Amino acid sequence: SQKAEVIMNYHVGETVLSLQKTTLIPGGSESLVYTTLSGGIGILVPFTSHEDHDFFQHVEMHLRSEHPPLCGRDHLSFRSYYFPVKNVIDGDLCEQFNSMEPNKQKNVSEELDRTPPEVSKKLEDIRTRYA
Amino acid sequence: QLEHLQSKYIGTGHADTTKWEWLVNQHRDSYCSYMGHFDLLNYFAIAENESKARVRFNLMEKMLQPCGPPA
Amino acid sequence: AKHHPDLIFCRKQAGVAIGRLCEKCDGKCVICDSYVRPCTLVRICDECNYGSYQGRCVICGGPGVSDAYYCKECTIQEKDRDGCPKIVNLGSSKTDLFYERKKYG
Amino acid sequence: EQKERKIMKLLLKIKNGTPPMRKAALRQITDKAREFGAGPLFNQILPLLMSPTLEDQERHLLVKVIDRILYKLDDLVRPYVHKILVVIEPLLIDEDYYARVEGREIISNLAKAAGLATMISTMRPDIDNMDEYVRNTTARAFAVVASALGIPSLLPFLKAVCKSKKSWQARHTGIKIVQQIAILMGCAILPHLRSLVEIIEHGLVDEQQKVRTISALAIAALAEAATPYGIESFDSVLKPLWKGIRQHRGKGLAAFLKAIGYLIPLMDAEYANYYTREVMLILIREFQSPDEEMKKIVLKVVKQCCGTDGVEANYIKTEILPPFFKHFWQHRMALDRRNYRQLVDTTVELANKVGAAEIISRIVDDLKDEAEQYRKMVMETIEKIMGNLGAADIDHKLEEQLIDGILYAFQEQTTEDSVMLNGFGTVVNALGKRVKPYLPQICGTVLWRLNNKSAKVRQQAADLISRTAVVMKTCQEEKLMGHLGVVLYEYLGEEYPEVLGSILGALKAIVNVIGMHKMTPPIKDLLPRLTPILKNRHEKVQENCIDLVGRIADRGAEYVSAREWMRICFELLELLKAHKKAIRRATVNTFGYIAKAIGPHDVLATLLNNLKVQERQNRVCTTVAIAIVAETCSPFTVLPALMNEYRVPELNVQNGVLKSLSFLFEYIGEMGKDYIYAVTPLLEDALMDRDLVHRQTASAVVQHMSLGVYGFGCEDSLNHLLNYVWPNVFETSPHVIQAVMGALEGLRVAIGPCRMLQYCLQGLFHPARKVRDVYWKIYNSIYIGSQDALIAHYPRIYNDDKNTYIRYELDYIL
Amino acid sequence: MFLYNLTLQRATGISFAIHGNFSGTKQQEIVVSRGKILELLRPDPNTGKVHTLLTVEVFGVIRSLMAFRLTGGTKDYIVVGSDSGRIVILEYQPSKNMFEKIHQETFGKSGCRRIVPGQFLAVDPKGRAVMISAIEKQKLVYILNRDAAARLTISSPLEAHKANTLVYHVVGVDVGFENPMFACLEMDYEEADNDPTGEAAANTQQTLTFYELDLGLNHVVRKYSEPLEEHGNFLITVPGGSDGPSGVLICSENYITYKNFGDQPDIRCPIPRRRNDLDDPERGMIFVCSATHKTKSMFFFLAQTEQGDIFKITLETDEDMVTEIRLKYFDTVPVAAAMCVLKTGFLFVASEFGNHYLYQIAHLGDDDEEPEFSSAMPLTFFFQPRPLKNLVLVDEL
RNA sequence: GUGUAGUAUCUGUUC
RNA sequence: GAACAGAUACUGACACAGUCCCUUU
Ligand SMILES: [Zn+2]
Ligand SMILES: [Zn+2]
Ligand SMILES: [Zn+2]
Repeated sequence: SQKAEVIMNYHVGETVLSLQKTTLIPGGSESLVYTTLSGGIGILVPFTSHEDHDFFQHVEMHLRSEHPPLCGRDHLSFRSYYFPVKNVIDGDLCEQFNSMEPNKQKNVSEELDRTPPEVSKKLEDIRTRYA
Repeated sequence: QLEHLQSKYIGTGHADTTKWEWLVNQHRDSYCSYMGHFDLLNYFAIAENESKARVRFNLMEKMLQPCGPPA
Repeated sequence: AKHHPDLIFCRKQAGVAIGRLCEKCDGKCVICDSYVRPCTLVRICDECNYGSYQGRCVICGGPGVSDAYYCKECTIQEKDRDGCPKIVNLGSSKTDLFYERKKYG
Repeated sequence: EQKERKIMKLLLKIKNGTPPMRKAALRQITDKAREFGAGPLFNQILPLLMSPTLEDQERHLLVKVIDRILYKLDDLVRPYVHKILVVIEPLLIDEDYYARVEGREIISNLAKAAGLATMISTMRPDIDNMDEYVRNTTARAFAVVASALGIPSLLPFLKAVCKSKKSWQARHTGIKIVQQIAILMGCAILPHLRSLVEIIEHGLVDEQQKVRTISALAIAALAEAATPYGIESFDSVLKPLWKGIRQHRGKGLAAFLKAIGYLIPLMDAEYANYYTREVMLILIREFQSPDEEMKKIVLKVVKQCCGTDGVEANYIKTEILPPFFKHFWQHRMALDRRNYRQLVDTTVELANKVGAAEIISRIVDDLKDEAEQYRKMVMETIEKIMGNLGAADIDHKLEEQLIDGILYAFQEQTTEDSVMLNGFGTVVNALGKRVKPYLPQICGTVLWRLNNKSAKVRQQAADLISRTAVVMKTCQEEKLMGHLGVVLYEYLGEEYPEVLGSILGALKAIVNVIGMHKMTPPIKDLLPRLTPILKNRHEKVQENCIDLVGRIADRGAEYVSAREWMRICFELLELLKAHKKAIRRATVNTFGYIAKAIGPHDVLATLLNNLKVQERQNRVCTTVAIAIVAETCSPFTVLPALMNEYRVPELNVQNGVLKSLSFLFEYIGEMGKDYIYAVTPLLEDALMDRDLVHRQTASAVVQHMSLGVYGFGCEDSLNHLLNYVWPNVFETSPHVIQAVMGALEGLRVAIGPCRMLQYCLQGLFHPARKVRDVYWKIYNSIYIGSQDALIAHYPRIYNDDKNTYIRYELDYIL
Repeated sequence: MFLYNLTLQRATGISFAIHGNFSGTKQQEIVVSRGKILELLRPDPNTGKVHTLLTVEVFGVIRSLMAFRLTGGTKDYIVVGSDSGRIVILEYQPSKNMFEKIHQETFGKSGCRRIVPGQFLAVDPKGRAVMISAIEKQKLVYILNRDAAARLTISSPLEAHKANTLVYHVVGVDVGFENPMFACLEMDYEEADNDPTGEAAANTQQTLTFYELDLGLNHVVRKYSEPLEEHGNFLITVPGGSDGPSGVLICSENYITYKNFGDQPDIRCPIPRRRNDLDDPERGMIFVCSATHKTKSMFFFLAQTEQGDIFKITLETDEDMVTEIRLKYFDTVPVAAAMCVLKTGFLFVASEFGNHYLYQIAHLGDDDEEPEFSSAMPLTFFFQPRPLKNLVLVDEL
């Protein structure tokens, strides 16, 4: 018959029992806020420009192999627990940039041809816009 | 001849594996997965008004002979 | 490794020893025999590293001059989470070659 | 009768004729071993095997076929175990590694097939034999059979035999069996130490000297087997050994010293220090022993005592250095080989322990001896010490003395050994920048030895240059580098192959260290002289020249015209025939660099015209070269030039292009997601049931691409390929089956196990047999890995009235 | 069509809580493990307002968390067993304010698997070895010997794999400087599948076996076998050697049993019940958690039931034998899955759901007016609950 | 140029 | 389609001069 198709897949690791797409702050944009039985609340934000998307993708790809998790868990395999991740970028790994060592921050900034203040401002722009 | 990988594991099937052992192994693995996860157990704890310890005890003494008696 | 169906690995719990590779086995993956992207290190069980077996190649048993690594494909496939890759079989090809050399000199 | 005649014609076919008929006979006997029998077969094999007219090839074939037919007869080789072993034991008793080890697993398999009672009933009568040779080989056989099927089933017998009082022969046999088990198992008998400790304890007080000597050597063997720990079990063995130390004198004294030296490093520091202090007197008294074996034993004991961190460094330095240096520096014992091997090892260990400055100062003074054996021995000791510890404790005077001694030793050299080269290189590398003032002198000596005497040590001089290039670079000099380079330039016309390879390696090291632009001889002039060298037929010169050419192409692709590029390309086209793997890998790499340097049109066409050689060895090399060319160049600029090649009806070209696509996808990695659209029609064509090679290559391509594009959510394109990959599982060829299994395993991580679970669920319970086996194998393969992500994808099966097959816990609603 | 993941709030659910001097000082700190977030927090006696110190995401599922210290050191090392196939040992640096990896050993595949270790973590009280066990057929033992460089090292894992067995709970047993001993609720099921008459679950009890760790020969073998008559759930550690006798407790349905190796017979004690319960009389009663306040003067064991009643178990024992087990009524708290008593009277209760409270012990409850209970009284026990008197609420989360 | 496994394709005789 | 016997091709980045890793009453 007319079978449907899947365009997104993600694994938060916690049971979700509520979904709603509204606007949190006045004068904002339509975001996909969700809550979990554990107690955490998260949102999903769509990208605006392709330059930001590729910059974030490169940052995440570098940080996946440069900043391994504390417990030695494969982050890509953990996110692709049941199904492969499709068109989703994890924001926690990007936000972990601030608490990194200065030497590794300098190295990754030189690799990306950017300055750490610029990277921090770019990361915080999304949070300021969508919160 | 290169089959030693499938001989040193628990729950691996073979040519003459019937339905009962496969289903009981599936049930055991499902119960182990239930025990391992935290929110998947919290869902059960919220669903029925018991505590975590009672659910864990029920799962522990439900792993012995699930899916009924053998045949 | 894969080209010889008569070779069987030790397949035992890994310890703290580090495998070693010789000159002609410098940049070869231990399991899949690749030459791209060495990522992790190879661990061998204790009994495979004792006495005369200290510092020997995992494949051919030669002198140890290089370390043993795993490629990215093996890490993604999670084939490195197994027993030690040491080959306990002596190898029929090597013995036949040695005997042929002995007969013709 | 007919079976005996069949065995005879089979063995004539095996022993005589071409290898193919031998392999055919082996296949026939393996497939038909279920009805040959054992009686007549062994009664015909053993008399010929035991004959003294047996060669290595016939023996190898016989033992190989025996091993192949061991598993074919699980429990039909029991009556003639004695007749088997009486012939097998002489094979292992020979001092050949391969023969002894092969007989070892032969006996292991025979014992595994047999049982404890069978081997007992077989091997009781020969326990109390009188000949020592048969006793030793029988003890070795007992060790192998005890290793087989576990030691605990054999320990009570060893206890019973060693706890007898009939004769000393049985006790010696049992203790020798224990000795062989300890020396062969290694650390695998740690949890069963007492089973031998209580056996061997009683034999240390007997009046006979042989039994107590063998018991002491057994104690040493157990101590070296359980090197890390085992003091608690051995604590009650010290007193008999000490009484023997202060009672015996001779071979038994040597055995007791060996045992105590092996036992010392198994305990704490204070006890080891006290025991070493106690044994100092015996060590001093036996330092002057005449026997060379006693010298080896005492050297081993000294090394073992010094290998423990329980004795103070100052006391050892002030106690052992004078007498050891006075007694253990001679020539009569240096004549025998193993003596000075052990002496060199002991001196190296002592230098590592107490320090390098004092021992080096005491030893370098001996470099003036006329004997060449003494000179090479002392140089080996010095180089080993330098490599082990370093060069952080040498003052000015010792530096000057060492340099003068090294120069004097290098002045006169006759033996053809590279150990001098290794020692000089290691010493100079350890020195670092401290060797600057002596560079002109040593280089002048090197050139003086280089330019005379038939150019025999020119290889040694080239090795010296290659080793010292890095230190000369760190010494900040360029003029002498230029002189060396130009000298190698005019001396490049040597006819000798080994000398040519050595000088080429020296030039390679020079161009590696010195700048290619600042090199005094022009590159534009070196290449015309370098090109004809590639046609030589010696391995060393070919590898050296190819590596140098690759380096100069990677780093010097700016002053070279296209004519000699094409010339070297055409040369490599036929040079790719080289048998060595390293040479072929370097050739593929330099093809990659040259295709990066020049436009990928002429070289790509030249590679594509080399696919008709009807030789399998070089086609894969050309495929790898094409793949690396495409990888180093733009990936989308080679695909149009390769897609159009597939319409050639020849199968070899299609296989080559498929392999090139597979290798290119493997090398590209995560950037291959864009180039999946173009390869879909080729994969669609390939997956059709035309030939097995095409299907295998297509499966490899799919596996490599799926592994590469993993993690990017390209399931839409990969899902279509599974519909055609799946029907390739019903085949009897191991290669295609392995390829399909690998493709499925690679696709599992990239598409998710749900699709394969759905595919396997239909045929899992088919009424037939082979389909059930293959489906169960696939299910096991997918079940072993990523087993956690399967509970959600499991289907729901309705239950009967008796059993329950419904998981109601997942039906909870909130 | 590409989205971005963001977080606004952090998970507050508490699953594990371990107390110790993680900073090396004399101020106790609490390590709390969320579902996938590791958090460190400490209290303040002067104010009582608990402030978070460290919070790092582990990007994984944590199944166990224990702490230990070396024999001579003053720093507590955190050992975390997650869903991965590796064991990681953590350390805390106050200056860097970040967890530093120390050792890492792999022993199997990743994820929550039946035979993959990572569920139960057993640590010797003195801190000489660590044991990690799986649900089925797999057990591992590690020896954490220290080197001369004032650091710690890990050796190769040992083999203790029993064929076709189930494990309920594993806890260490104090021995007092000899070979360490481990106790677990061993259970067999081979005969269960071999009986087609439907008589497998019945008359099939569990056992309790002790595993020895010989440092000399370096192997682990089964030593004891003590079948029980009830079905226990988890064990309680008891200090041994100098302070008190070494032993374990057997929490069960309406019963608690003290067990020891040697000449110590089994002793049972009924569980006290509230006056006129509003529940089904046939319903059983079990324990959820406990505590150990190992004061240098004396040690007492806390407990909690399904209804949320805190008891106080005091071990009245002789030098070598034990006379009777004395129980007491302490207070009533909301149901919790993990609690830990702290020094200076601080008590932390991590409720299963809702808010978490931090009580302060004002009254020690030394021989309260309400009568106590003991195993020396023949034949059920009743007690009347009272409002909170021994504990006063000072801060809530 | 040689050897080490596997597979496929064409033939003498016989069901 | 079961066999006793022959010939021709294809596949596995398969291998090719190792001198020694040696060992008691
Ligand atoms: Zn091994
Ligand atoms: Zn090698
Ligand atoms: Zn690999």
